[PDB]
Amino acid sequence: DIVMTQSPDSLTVSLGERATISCKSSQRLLYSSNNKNYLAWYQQKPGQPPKLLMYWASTRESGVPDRFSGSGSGTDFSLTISSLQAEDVAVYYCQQYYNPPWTFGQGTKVEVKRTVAAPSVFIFPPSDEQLKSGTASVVCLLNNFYPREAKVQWKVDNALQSGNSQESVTEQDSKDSTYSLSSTLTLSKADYEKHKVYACEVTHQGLSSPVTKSFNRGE
Amino acid sequence: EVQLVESGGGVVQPGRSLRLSCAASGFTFSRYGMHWVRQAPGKGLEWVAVMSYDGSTKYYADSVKGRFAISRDNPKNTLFLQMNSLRPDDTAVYYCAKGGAAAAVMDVWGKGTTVTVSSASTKGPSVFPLAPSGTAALGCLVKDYFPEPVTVSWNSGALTSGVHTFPAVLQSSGLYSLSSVVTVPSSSLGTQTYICNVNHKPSNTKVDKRVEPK
Amino acid sequence: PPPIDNGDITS
Repeated sequence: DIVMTQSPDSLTVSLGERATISCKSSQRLLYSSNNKNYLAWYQQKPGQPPKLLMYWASTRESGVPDRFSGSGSGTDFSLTISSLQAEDVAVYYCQQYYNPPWTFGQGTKVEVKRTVAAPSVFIFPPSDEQLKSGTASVVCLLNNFYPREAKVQWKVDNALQSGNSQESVTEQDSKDSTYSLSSTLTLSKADYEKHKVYACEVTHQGLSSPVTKSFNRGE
Repeated sequence: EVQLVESGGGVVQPGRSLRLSCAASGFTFSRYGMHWVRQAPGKGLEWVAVMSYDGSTKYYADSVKGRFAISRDNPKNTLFLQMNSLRPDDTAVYYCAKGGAAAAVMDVWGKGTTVTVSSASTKGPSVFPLAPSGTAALGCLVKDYFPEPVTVSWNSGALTSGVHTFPAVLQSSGLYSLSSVVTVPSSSLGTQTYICNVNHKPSNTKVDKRVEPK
Repeated sequence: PPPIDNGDITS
């Protein structure tokens, strides 16, 4: 079984700069009899299925832009994106097809490095609909910031909440290169009704001091 | 153009079986070898199996050899995967893939079907508004479903710009929750309708919710 | 060892 190893695991590139992804095969992928390397590259943008970019090491698939170049021979291969564009954020996979089992490299994530941007923060109360089931979700949205690192602190009538929230973060946006994050606080219906002021406090590099969005239950 | 649509995913209890299908269109299915490839969530691609054009030749990953059987039906343009003795680590998106003319590569992929092996059964979601009130935000909260995935589109797909749909979070209850939001200018809040279309195919749940200020 | 011939996979 032929082992494919990629390097590095992750690249963070400035717009217009060069990304270089390396792929190393545990077995020579060159066939003496036809002088072709049985190596392919795939691109998988966030939330989408993989697309074939390259085969025979360097032959571009139809529709692949000419900022992508595949090269190498033998055991050592390379995928280069000259002059990276925002669209190109993805995970890239090399793959040998010299022989079964077809095997993939572990994947290399590519992201854009960009200017610092502060999140826009939005707070949502639970709907009246939800309450009828015994529980309440308060949602706090951190929109289009950079870099990825960010802090959400929930407060309920000035009490700092912990252990009762969960967060998730989108993959970097393909046009403005930002991230977004949703945080959900969970409360019993009875608890949500006993308190008034619900607040989402946000810390991030692009803000000089924490931002707090709030609502009073009952509006 | 070439299309591969996978089907048959959902949740299965440990130990049991599941059959996936792949409806191929837009090419002569009879002339091409076809693959199954899978991807655990947040993880890499893993080749599963392949069957040749006329069906006389197969190969399987060691991971699945003897457990899985690839087959195909040429007159009906359909590729199958019969999966047996499933375990939680078989949990993944399963992509159907067409072989290249060309070279033994996968030149076209389906979007995949999501397979989940766990000790929990199908449960449809409830949908709750994330209500608004320069730039305003609204959304829907798609709550307490299993297994993955749900999809959310806005205004039947007409509204894409400024849409963010977040990775589902697994709650302490073992049920998923997913949030989808869109940002629009605040003066546009009552100026047109914003409707989130939610689908949870394992439960046959289909919801259109209009979101509005109070 | 020779690579497998794509012709045995797709015609």
